[PDB]
Order: sequence, then C-alpha cells, then structure tokens
Amino acid sequence: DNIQGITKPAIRRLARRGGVKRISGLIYEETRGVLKVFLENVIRDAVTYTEHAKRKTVTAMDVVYALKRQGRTL
Amino acid sequence: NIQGITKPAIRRLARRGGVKRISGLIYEETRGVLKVFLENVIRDAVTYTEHAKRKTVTAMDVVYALKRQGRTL
Amino acid sequence: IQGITKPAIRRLARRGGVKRISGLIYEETRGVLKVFLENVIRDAVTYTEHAKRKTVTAMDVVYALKRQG
Amino acid sequence: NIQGITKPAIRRLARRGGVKRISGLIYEETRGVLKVFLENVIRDAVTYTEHAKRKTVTAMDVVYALKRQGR
Amino acid sequence: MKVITCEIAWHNKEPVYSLDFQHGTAGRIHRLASAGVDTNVRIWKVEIVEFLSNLARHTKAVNVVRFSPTGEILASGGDDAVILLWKVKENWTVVKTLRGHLEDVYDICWATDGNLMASASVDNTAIIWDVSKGQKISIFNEHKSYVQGVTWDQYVATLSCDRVLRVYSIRVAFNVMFHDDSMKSFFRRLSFTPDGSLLLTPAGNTTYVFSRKNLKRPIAHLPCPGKATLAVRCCPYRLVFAVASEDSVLLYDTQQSFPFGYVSNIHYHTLSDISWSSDGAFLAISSTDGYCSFVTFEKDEL
Amino acid sequence: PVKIGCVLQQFAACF
Amino acid sequence: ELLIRKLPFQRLVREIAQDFKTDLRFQSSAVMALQEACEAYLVGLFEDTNLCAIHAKRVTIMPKDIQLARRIRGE
Amino acid sequence: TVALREIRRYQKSTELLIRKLPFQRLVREIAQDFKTDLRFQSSAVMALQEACEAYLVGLFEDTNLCAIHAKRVTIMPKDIQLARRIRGER
Amino acid sequence: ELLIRKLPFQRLVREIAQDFKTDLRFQSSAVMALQEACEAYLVGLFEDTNLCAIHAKRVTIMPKDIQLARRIRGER
Amino acid sequence: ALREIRRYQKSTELLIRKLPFQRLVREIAQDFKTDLRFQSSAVMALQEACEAYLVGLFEDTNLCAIHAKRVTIMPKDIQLARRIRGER
DNA sequence: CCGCTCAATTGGTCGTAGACAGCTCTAGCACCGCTTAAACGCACGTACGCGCTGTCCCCCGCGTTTTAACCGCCAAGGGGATTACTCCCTAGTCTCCAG
DNA sequence: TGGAGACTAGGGAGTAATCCCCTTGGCGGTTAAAACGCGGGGGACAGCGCGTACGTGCGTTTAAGCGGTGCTAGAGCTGTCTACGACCAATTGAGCGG
Repeated sequence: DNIQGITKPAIRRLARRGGVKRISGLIYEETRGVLKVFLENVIRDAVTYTEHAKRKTVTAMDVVYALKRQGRTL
Repeated sequence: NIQGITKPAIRRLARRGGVKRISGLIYEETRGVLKVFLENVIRDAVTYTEHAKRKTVTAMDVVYALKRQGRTL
Repeated sequence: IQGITKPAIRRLARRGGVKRISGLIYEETRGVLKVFLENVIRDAVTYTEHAKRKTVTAMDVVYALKRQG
Repeated sequence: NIQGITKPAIRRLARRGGVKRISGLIYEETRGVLKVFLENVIRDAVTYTEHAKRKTVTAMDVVYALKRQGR
Repeated sequence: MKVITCEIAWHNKEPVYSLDFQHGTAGRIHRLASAGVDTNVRIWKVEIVEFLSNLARHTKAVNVVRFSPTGEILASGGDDAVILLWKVKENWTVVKTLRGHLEDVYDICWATDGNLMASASVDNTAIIWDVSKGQKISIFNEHKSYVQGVTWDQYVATLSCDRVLRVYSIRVAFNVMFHDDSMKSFFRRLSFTPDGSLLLTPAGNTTYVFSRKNLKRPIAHLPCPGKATLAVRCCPYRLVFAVASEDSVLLYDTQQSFPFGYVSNIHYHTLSDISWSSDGAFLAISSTDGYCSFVTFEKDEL
Repeated sequence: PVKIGCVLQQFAACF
Repeated sequence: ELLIRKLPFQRLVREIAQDFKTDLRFQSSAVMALQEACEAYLVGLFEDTNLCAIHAKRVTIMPKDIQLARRIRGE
Repeated sequence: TVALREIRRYQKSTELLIRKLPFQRLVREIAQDFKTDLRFQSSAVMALQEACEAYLVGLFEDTNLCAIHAKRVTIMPKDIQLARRIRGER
Repeated sequence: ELLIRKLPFQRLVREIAQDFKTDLRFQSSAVMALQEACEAYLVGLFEDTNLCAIHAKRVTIMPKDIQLARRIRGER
Repeated sequence: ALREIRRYQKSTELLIRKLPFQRLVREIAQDFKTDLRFQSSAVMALQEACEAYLVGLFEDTNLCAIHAKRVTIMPKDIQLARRIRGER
C-alpha cells in the first residue's frame, strides 16, 4: 500500500499545477498505476546504466541519461 | 589551466557542430567563452549547494543552475 | 494585418538605427509580428481561462512578457 | 500543387485507417499537416545529403530521417 | 514637523524601492542613497535634494540599499541576486560583490563593528558574510516562505512571509501572529532598538514590541487599523522611532504609548520603506508612486 | 498634507 | 500495398524540393520510401484521431480532434 | 475561486507536490522489487522525483486538453487512457 | 511617444481574438501596454537584424537576416 | 572533413578530454573559494552541458558564417552570436 | 532517372442531389466531487552512532592523442563594373483624431 | 461633424548589393614522438548518507452536504457518402540524348 503513499491531495495538487479544475474520485488508483509504470520504465534504464558503469549505486546523473533514452531529458 | 581544453578538442567539438573550416585564433578565443560559461554555471551551482547546507556539489544543483540559465540537458 | 503600414515600420527601423532598408522586410516583419501576437495572446488566453473572465488585463500582458522574456 | 493529394485519396486512406465518418475541413488540414510533416523531413534529408556530399537522396537517408523523427 | 512634497521624479518615474541615509556623516548636510527600479543607484545630497552620483552597476532592479555604520561601505541589494559593496558630481567604486543569494535580495542588514553583513532574499534563506573575507560565513535557511526582513542586534532576527519570526544566535534560538501574502508591500524590515533591548515587528493590523528578556510574547502591540505597517525605523533615556504603514507614517516614542505624530494622505501608492538620518533632522518620506516627499522637524531632543 | 505636531487616542495602545 | 497514388506524390515531393532548392534529384526508391513513411504516419494519425472522436460520443472526425491529437503529440 | 487562487500560486511556483520520503520509499520498494541490494543517492531520488513531477504535469495537461476537446470540465480515466494511447505509451 | 497608430492595432487584435474565441473585449490600458511591448520587441529585433546585416558588411537589411535573428534567438 | 562531421554527429561520446576539463573545473572552483568536493557525477554534468553549449554556439555561428558567404568561422561571428543570443 | 513528348483507354477524380446519421443545442436529473471539523499520523526536521561508499595520488604501463614544422591550395578579401531599389517631393486621399 | 497629418502612386537617381579576379595568407593534412591522458591499485583520514528517537504540526483523512456537472433523451439543422455523368490527369508503350 506504500504505492498509495502518494496521497490523494498530492495527486490533486499535481494535476492542478497542470491546469485542471475537477478530478474524478476514481482516477486516483489509475494515476498511481501509471506513475508506477513510468517509474519502472525509467528506473530500469537507470539501473542498466549503473551496471554498465560497473557501479554499485545510482547517482543523479544516471537518471538524466535514462530520461534521455526516454525522450524527456530534464 | 584553461589550456586543458585542447586545440583538437575545439576542433572536433565544432566539427560535430558542423563547421567545414575553422579559423586560427578562434581556438584561443573560445576558451574565453568557455571561461565565461563555466564562471556562471559553476558559480550558481556552488551557491545552490551552499543553500542546501552541504559542502559537496551534486549533479542536481548543477542542472538546477542550467535551468536558471535555460540550457537544461 | 496590412494595417501595419509601411512607414510605421520604417521609423521603427529608423529608431533601430538603420540607414538603408529593403522591400521584403515589410511583410516579413508583418509575419513575425503575426507570430508574436499569436504566442503572446496564446499565453494571455491561457491565463484568461485560468482567470475565468472574458476581458484581458495588464497583468495578462505582463505575464506574457514574463513568459516570453 | 498541394491539391495533388486529392479528396478520394485521403478518403480511401481514412477507410484504411478505420474511421467510418469524415468531414470536409479535414481534406485540407490534412494537406497542411502533410506538408508540415514533409518540409522538415526533406530539410533533414537535404542536410544529410549535403553532409555526405550527395546530390542524389538515398533511401538510407530516408530511414535515418525517419529514425530521427521517430516513425 | 513640516512636510514638503517633492514634485520631481527621482529616477524618471520609476517605482520607489529603498532608501539609505549616510550614518557616517556627523554634520548637517545629509547624503541620500537612492536605488530603485531604474537598475541604477543614484546618490543625492539633501540639506533641498541635489543629485550627486549615479551608479548603474546593478544589472536588474535594486530592492534594498544600506550602508555600514561608519558610512564608508555601501551595500546595494538588487534583483540580480548580488550585493555590491560600494567604497569611496561624486565618484562611486564597487569594492566587493557579496553574492550568495539564490533569489532577489529583499532586505539588507549591517553590523555595528562593520565586519559582518546580514542579507535577506526571496530564496527563503539568510546569508551572513564576513566583510573582511568577503565570503559567506553562516547560513540560516529555516524560512519556509519568502524572507523579507532581517536585522542584527548576540542574536540575529529573521522574519519571513510564512507568518513566523525567527531569532538566531550568532542556530535558530526562538520562533514566534502575522498575515498572508495579501500585503502589497515588498518590505517587512523588522527594527531593533539602538541599544538592542527591544525588537519591533511590523505586518502583524498591529505592530508588536518584544523585549530582550522574552521575545516569544509581546507585552504591547501598536494597532494599524486600515493600512498595514511595512517598515520600521528608529532615530539614531528616551528613543524615538518611526513605523510606516501602507500609506501612513507614524512616529512613536519610548515613553508615550500613543503615537507622537501621525502623517498620512501624502502619496497615492503603497509606502516602500522608512529610514532616518544620522542626525535625525532629515527624513524624506514617500511611497511607491514614483515620487518623493520630505518631512522635517526640529526640537531635537538631544 | 496632514501633519500632527509633537504632542491620536484613536491610535492608542491595546495591551 | 500502397494507398496514396504514385505520381501525385512524385510531383508533390519534386515541387517541395524545387521550392526548397532548384534542380533536385529523387530516385524512385526514395519516393516509395517517402510514400510508405507518410502513409504509416498519416494512417496512425487518423487512427488516433478516430479514438479521440469516439471518446467524445462522436463518430465523425472534425478539425478540433486532429489539432488535439497533434498538440498532444507535441509537434 | 479557490482553484484560480491556487493556480496563480502554483504555476509560478516550482516546489515539490509529492512529498520527499514517500516518493523515496516508493523508489526503495521498486528497487528491491526488481533486484535487491541497490543504494539510491538522495540527490538521484530528488532528480527522479523531479522527472516524475514533470512527466505527470505534462500528462495531466494533455488529458485536460482531451477533456476540453470532449466538452466537459471533470476529468475521467477514459481521458487518461486516450492520452496514454495518443502519446504512444500504452 | 509611440510610432504605431492605434485603431489598426485594436482592429487587428480584435480580429485575431475573434478567430480564437468570440466576445473578448479589451480596455485601453491593456491594448496600450501590449502595443508598447510589441513595439519594443520589434525595435529590439530590428536593431539585432541591423547588427547582423552590418556583419555581412552590407548596410542594407534583407529578410533572411530576420529569420536568422529569430532562429539564433531560438524563436523558431 | 564531411566524413568526420558524420563520424562525430552520429556519435554521442565526450569531445573534451576527461582529465583536463576536470582540472579546469577544479581550478575554477579554487579561485572562488577552497575546500570543495566535486562528485564526479557533477563534473560529468558540467562536461555534458559545456559541450552542449559549445555545439549549440558553433551551430549558430555556422549559421552566421554561411550568412556572410564565408565557409570559415571567425571570432567576429563568435561574439556576434554570443550577443544576439543575449549573453552579452 | 531524368526530360520530354505522341497516343490509348482507363482507372481515378469533380461536381452535382439529397436523406438522414449525426453534430450541436436544450434540459433535467442525480450524483458525486468540493468543504470545514475534527482526528490522527506520519512528514519532517534534528541529532547521532555506525558504516561504507566517493576517494587518493603514485606509479607505471602504455599508448593514443596531441604538438608542430612542412607544404600545397582554398578561400577572405579588396576592387570595380553592373543592375536594381528607396529616397524626395507631388499630389490624392483617407480617416483618424479632434472639437 | 470636420480637416490636417499621413499612406498610397509615382517619377528620379544615386547609392548599394552582386558578381568576377587576382592575391596573398593561413588553415588543413601529416609525420615523429611524447606526454599527458586512461586505467588501476592501494590507506584510512576524513564525509556523506541510513537508520533511529522524539517532537510538533502541518499536512492527510472522514464526513456530511450540496450544487456544478456528466450525461442521457429529445429534437433541429446540416454536410456528406451514397450514384453518376462529366472531365481528366495519365501508365503503359515507345522512344532520342545523356
């Protein structure tokens, strides 16, 4: 349930910063799921870049290259 | 010193940038713009680190400094 | 858009410090002007929908300049 | 000119796309969006051809441009 | 008390942001420091205002201007997140650049000995730097919102927009009341007593007074019905201080609980700052409408 | 301009 | 398997080439490559805009749908 | 009016929306889930959280565009499905 | 003073606003401020393109200089 | 030369050498104030962003040069591209 | 592949008629996301013992890339002839600003 | 409701862009090496984070509630995919010339 640790008002504020007005009460599990999916999709690339560098920990730069592969460098 | 940025380094960097022929003193000149860009990005990065009350600079403060510059990559 | 007249642009240029001016620049900067109002008013209407009104304000254009720079 | 990609061609392309019903303004904004998709890909193809000193445009340049686009 | 309204625009109709009177001068002729939205710092002589020097070192608008107790080092705070240390119709040369702020600097405080600088910025952090070394020496980033007030006494007082007052030992010592960001002013500079026994906190409407013994609970609070207080300034036993509201200026004394004098309906915009001179006989008061006015009074209670 | 000399009850102190 | 007819697209690519630069060379293989690429892209665009329409309780597709799909694609 | 107020507050602001250690613990769960004995540098956690923030804000803006095109103000997970599919994700 | 006459500017902003949505009136202050900012942008870009033209050691502006300036600025 | 632009434009690897860029970053931090730890991740980020800045500036100065009917690129183009971007 | 013709027929397309399937608008209904009140609870900071993960600089191993002097040759450039294009009124007009 | 500054049309030409022609420099291989760059092994001193105890309070959580909204049924107009007769560009069949 720690995936649900991303609170309902937290998701609400996140969506609002994107410019939303009214949020359906049943979208929360869906956005939790999509967030988990995206997080897996980027943590995998981070992990492979750490392993290729023969690294036993992951630093901030690795996730940048992971997003670079994803296509949302930031 | 700044001479660490080698002449072939500028050569190949500009070549990836797409130049067919490079002038002769642009090597000595572009180390100046390298100096200027460094003395800005690193300058703001170390202030971001100090604001975080840590004595070790990390990539996140660096990309935040780039965000402030507006050249995030 | 033709309402942006030739010598209005011309003394804009004279303020800009130019001496000799071409011909195609007139409708060229007409087009770039068009794009400028499109993205400025894009941001303005984005903040107007956020504001739930129908009349733009000076704060909207101030934010347009802040977002364009 | 742009009108060469005609109305029935877009019609049958839509039929192959699976959409049952089609409006009119689509017939020309599709032309606009197709010219948009074309000008950048031709631009980049011309870049790689001049970049490799090729007046003739090979299919390898086309697939490289498509890979750059993502299609 | 005589009030004279200056009809001239100090910086070509730019908004009013900060003032600073030369404390080092011990004579009748006073020097005024004027840095505003014009991205330039103009030095004027007041005795009648005559412009003396203009410095355009600041790349952006300057929000806070202040000088050291000796009057020789002038620190200018601007929106470029840099504080320029100025040294000696007049010539001004920047001596040091006290960088270290992540956002625009709002309030600037000095030290009595002149060896330390206290800065406040919109980065929700306090910057303390040593004048001798010119580098930051202590940081207090306990502010959760914009920091718009800081002063140096043994203790350092920091006030932020989060409706919390922070006092730090030269680590945070005490936390203390205020309102939200609805105030239209950009300065909430708290003022300490000349002896340091008392601390004044505006934007509470009322202004609270705390003592050195206990700063957690203020014994008395001076109300500001209508307009809210923005800046507090004390003339450099009995002491006379001044608190500036949004559009009103009141002067209080150490003995009289009620205000000694009240001035209002002078400017059409929100007030920016409050500041007295070294001799206390010159105090020009204005708001952020782009103009200036002067308030003069004798009877100096030497 | 409105000015009151160095002598307001409406602006009293409330403890 | 191709749906857009050949010589109209041949002339189209030739004319955009000339509007870019005069006297350009285009083999038949390159034109078929452009043909399959544009066909795939436009078929995908129509498919996705059809999803966009069928979301809106609507069978037909009108221009708001297509600009929405493009704007979501970010191009 | 509350929504307009907080939009004015937030669209200028850039601080966090999902809290620090909840996201950090979620990162821990997924890390040990796929392969255990990995250490996450807190700077990397902040980086990944910022990336997640941006991705979700972009996706929510796109589903808002979808909703506006659909003529309704309230969002619906159908809109989320459309946004994901039109973007080519899922 | 300003170097662009008004009601052409108000009529053009009216028509574009119309093509986005119907019934968005403006007050004189907003249109005047936006006209000021627009003139400032145009004059700045014009000085920039003037410097670019003199870079090519020809005093006369040409329209290629315009999009060169825009693209170096990263406008498009 | 065009083959050489191809071989690097295809590639992504660093163009500035590792050790002397690292030393340049170290000395630049030195003259600000001493006793700084530079995690090699941050130096990698600096190298990435610095190479990106230079490739972008060189693309723009190439645009400026080809504008001037010159294939070569000179300092004049360098300062003009720096200014036009708004840096100076 | 050009680039262009000289014909055949030949599928491919264009404009017309309109019936109605469907976009758009109206409206009511129920319903289900926004809202303090209050509970809680776990963010969140603060310190702190414990640990291990950047790390260090030395050497050396080597060895690939960088320095640089040489040399052919490509263009940056300066000049001059040539053709095109805004100045400078001249006047109509138009219309925007004024009373 | 009116008329003076100004936009449009145009003659005038005179300056400025544009193209070609040396022309001299100075920039691009390149060869010999070397030398500083890449790697890799240690010591643990000194720095960072992990985890934990406690606070405290700013946040989440529940709810009762009601009203803006999603939508669902019902028209009202409307443009469009039916069929068709017309054009109509034009692929194939052939080239010369390269």
